[PDB]
Amino acid sequence: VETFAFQAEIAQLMSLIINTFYSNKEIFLRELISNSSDALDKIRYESLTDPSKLDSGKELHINLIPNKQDRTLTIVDTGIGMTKADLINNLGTIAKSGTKAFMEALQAGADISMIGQFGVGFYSAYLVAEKVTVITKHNDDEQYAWESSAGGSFTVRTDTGEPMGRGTKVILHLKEDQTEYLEERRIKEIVKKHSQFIGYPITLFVE
Ligand SMILES: Cc1nc(N)nc2c1C(=O)C[C@@H](c1ccccc1)C2
Repeated sequence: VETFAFQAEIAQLMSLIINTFYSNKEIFLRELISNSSDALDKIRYESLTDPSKLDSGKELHINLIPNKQDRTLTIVDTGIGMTKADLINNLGTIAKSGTKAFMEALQAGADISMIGQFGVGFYSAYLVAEKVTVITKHNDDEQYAWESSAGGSFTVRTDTGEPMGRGTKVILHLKEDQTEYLEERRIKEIVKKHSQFIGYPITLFVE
């Protein structure tokens, strides 16, 4: 298991998300679903010129999986996935995100719901999650598990468990007071409100 420090600005961003008083937390789901949709777009595009890239799975969709026993909400896609390098770069650094613009915008009257405009929607997971675990598989690499409870660090390890073919699974270990997002009616409401036009099937698992 390898432990890494977030780039300073990413740590600052996560701290702002965790510590700012902001009640409209439901937008995290929209942001993760949009990330999944973008990843599905990418594998769809790549497979046009190389259909063998779908050998790891033809189906392009998004699964939402609540588990009240474990207090987790899991968002799974069969999108492009991330290599180890992709994981560390995209989740651990500013990379090509608008991290800087976002934090300046918040100081200038923007609100946290606008996080998606700045390519850092992933971090909105920390509105509702005390820990986030990300399992991912890209065609060009092995399966990896990334994990962080914030506090300035994250871990990465090779994941030799059940192979997932291709895609990304985001596991939200919910804060104690955020269990509403495990409720079928609440999830349906949020999907209908914010993600009704997503171009891929979104299946809400039942328990
Ligand atoms: C391939 C993929 N699939 C999913 N489901 N989600 C993501 C990705 C990425 O590649 C980027 C990653 C990210 C995280 C943090 C900041 C910016 C981008 C989010």
